[PDB]
This record gives sequence, structure tokens and C-alpha cells, in this order.
Amino acid sequence: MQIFVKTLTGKTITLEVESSDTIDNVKSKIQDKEGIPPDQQRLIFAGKQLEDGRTLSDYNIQKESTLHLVLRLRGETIKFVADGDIGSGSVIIKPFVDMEHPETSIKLEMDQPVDLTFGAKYLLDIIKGSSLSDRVGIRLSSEAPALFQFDLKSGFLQFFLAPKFN
Amino acid sequence: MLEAKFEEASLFKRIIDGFKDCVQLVNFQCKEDGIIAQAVDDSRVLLVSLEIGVEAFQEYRCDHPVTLGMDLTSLSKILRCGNNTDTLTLIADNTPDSIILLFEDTKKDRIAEYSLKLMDIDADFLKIEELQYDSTLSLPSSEFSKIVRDLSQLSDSINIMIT
Repeated sequence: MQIFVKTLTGKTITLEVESSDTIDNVKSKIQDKEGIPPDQQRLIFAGKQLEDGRTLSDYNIQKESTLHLVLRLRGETIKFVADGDIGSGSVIIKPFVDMEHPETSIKLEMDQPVDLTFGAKYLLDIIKGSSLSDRVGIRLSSEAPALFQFDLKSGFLQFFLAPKFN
Repeated sequence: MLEAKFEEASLFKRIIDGFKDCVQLVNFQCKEDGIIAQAVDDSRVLLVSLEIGVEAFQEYRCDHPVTLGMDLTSLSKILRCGNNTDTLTLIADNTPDSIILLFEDTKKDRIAEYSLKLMDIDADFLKIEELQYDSTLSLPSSEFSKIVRDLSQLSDSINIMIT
């Protein structure tokens, strides 16, 4: 039968599942058609994390429900600040995984700390891409324009934006 | 000889939103494996880049690459005729002067043929994405949306810090 396994890139795969399918096997029907490897996989429906050996029947997961597929990575603080004349703003976020609805989770791999500034008029244009994807990928670097990216059902929309120097 | 059919004109209407508001023109390279589009903003600080696969159209057929540079402000107008769930269809010939846009909805209900006259825009495609970036994060797009939106009230310059 037809279950949907959502990805944290906006891409939710409609896998075709049987209630007598073991968890190990979902994690495989996944790796099969989308490349993911079995030991990274973290699937999270209904507020619970899924134990390999358990059959999906073991979790009462019927047709057209949804788990959430989420990758943690073998291999702390995102901060956004604006600061001006009238005053100053600060939103601080941290990487986590949601259980009830993981599509809200914050992924982060940090290779080096980054500290960059960008024109707001540009960012204001950029966030319009919300209306194409639940989620947005963001790539920052001191050596190059930052990438912002909404994925489409097969394809994507990208915004490269150069940081300011001073 | 392009004939490309979105099952719902909403989508393409959305995608063009992305360009509107920050870029005037855009070449639209159609290929046998789909559409891709590049536009640079005026101050050359922002590049918008778009990729659309065959799997994104209801039907797609383009047995020859063709380029369609177009006025976005013009094209969006034409896209208000959209109603959002109608079947949009782009069509073009060997050497194109006009691209034809073609809406039609439930049945033979309604049908509306439009033409956008194309302009010569010089193709200077950029390939600026790096292999490695210091840092990478994903997060709900409207969360981001909210943050950018709030901090824009205080300051012309939002600055990001990861640690």
C-alpha cells in the first residue's frame, strides 16, 4: 500500500508499503530509490522514533499517514541579528529534531563558524520562495556568495547572494 | 519546437514570483530535459537560478533547445489570467518571435490563447556554486520567512552567525 515518507529537503517520497514490512526493510526501500544508507536513517511518526525490527503494523501506521525522514550525521548556535538606529533584534536557533512533526526540524552541519552580513532588501526578495517549498536550504561561506534554495518536485529555485564587505 | 504543459498554472505563477520583485529580464533555456533560467539582479549582488525537470510538467516535449528571454513584468501580467488551477501550456517554434501561453481548465469549459513577444537578451550564464561551503543549514521556510521579516524592521543589514 501507499505510504508517504517525507524528506527534510521538501522531498517527501511516496514509498509503496505493506503493514507486514519490517522497519529494516523500509530503511532499505528508502536507500534503494534515493541512496540513503540504513544506519543514518531516523524516521519519526506520531511523536515516536522507529525501532528497526518493528513492523509498521507495530505502530498502527495506515495508508496516507506520514512519518518524517530525517538525517543526523556522523561527521551549536545559529544566530541572526539586526542592529541599527532604533534598536536591535536577535533570534537564536539550535539544531533539533521534532517528533510530532519533524518537518519543522533544524538541520545543521558546520564545517567552520561563519559570521556574515547581508542586505535585508535582498533577503526580503529571497524569502518569497517560501511559497514553493516547506523548507529552505542555506549555505554560507566566507569565500563565496551564500546559497538559498527551495526545492521543487523535481527541480529547484536558487538564490545566490553576496555578503557585504563593510 | 516547444510544448510544455503544467497541470496547474499556480506553479509557474509561483516560480515567476521569485524573479519578479528583484530582476527585470531572464533567458529561459528550454532543453529536451527541461527548463532552466538565470537572471542577475541589477547591482550584480543577487543571482536567481531556476531548474525545472520533465517530471514537473504534466507533459513536456522539446526536441530542440530554445532560448526565450522575456520581460518579467510583461510575463507576469499575462500570468494573472491564471486563476491558479488552470492548465497552463507554453508553446514555441523553431525560431521563436512569440511564445504562446495557453490556459484551459476543467473540460472544454474555457480556453485562452496568449502571446508574449520575446526579446534579445545576451546569454552570459554563471556557474558560481562552490563544492564546499563553510556551513549548511535547513529549516522551515516560513520560519526563515518570519525571521528575515521581523529583523528587516530594525535594520538594513541582517547578519548571520553560526558556531
